[PDB]
Amino acid sequence: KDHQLLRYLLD
Amino acid sequence: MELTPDQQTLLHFIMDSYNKQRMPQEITNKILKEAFSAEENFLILTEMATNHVQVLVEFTKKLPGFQTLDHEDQIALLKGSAVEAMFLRSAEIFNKKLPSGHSDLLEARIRNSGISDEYITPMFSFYKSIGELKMTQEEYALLTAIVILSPDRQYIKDREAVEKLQEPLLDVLQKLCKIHQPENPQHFACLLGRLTELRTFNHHHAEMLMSWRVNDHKFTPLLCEIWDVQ
Ligand SMILES: O=C(Nc1ccccc1)[C@H](C1CCCCC1)n1c(-c2ccc(Cl)cc2)nc2cc(F)c(F)cc21
Repeated sequence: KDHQLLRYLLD
Repeated sequence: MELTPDQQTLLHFIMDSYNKQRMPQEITNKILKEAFSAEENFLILTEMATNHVQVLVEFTKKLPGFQTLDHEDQIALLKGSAVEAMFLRSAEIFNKKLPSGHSDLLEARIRNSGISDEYITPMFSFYKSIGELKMTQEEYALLTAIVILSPDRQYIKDREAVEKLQEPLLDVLQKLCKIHQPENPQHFACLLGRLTELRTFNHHHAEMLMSWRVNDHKFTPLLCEIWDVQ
């Protein structure tokens, strides 16, 4: 899925 | 009129999280020390922007109630604010007091960094307008938090949940504007007006970066996620 690094940093 | 004990707690909390950013002195010392090529300045920019997004996610996560938001809305808020937050932090760095002549050289070095001519002028127009407001460190911290918690971002499913988190920050900022500048009752409105000027930078950011006078425009996988690049 798109924004996988952002989602990772957020979680 | 004055801040309540809860508002004082909120302000100090926001300030501590905000202060975990790379020091303005670090950035300006590097630019002022020696002139770099457009190739070297493009790479300095991408490294600065990658570190900034990383610290911004950490600051965002600490904003009261941010963790209670829908995960898709959390991503929408971060992606919608990252560029504006970078320009606001650049405006803060630009307006920090330096020895006589240093800010003139800093401006001249940024004008000749490789950035296209058409993007230079509105950037310094925004930086100098931010400077006239003579904002305190607390005002930049709260305004960054207000920028991140904007309920009017594209793709937000639950705007009211975002509104509820932004409202107490706007209330603290309003009280601070009346305390720091009691002679200027327009100060709070001026700050909010500066946020509308901030939004203009989103529309042309990708073009601004691709117009940089370099042969190849290499970005980090994280910058590709936050910016409309590669
Ligand atoms: O580092 C930077 N910005 C930054 C990023 C993230 C976090 C903090 C700052 C860059 C430099 C510019 C000169 C070449 C190297 C990068 N930068 C900018 C700027 C930001 C975005 C784009 Cl698209 C163009 C310029 N405006 C600045 C004002 C300052 F007082 C200044 F000191 C540095 C500034």
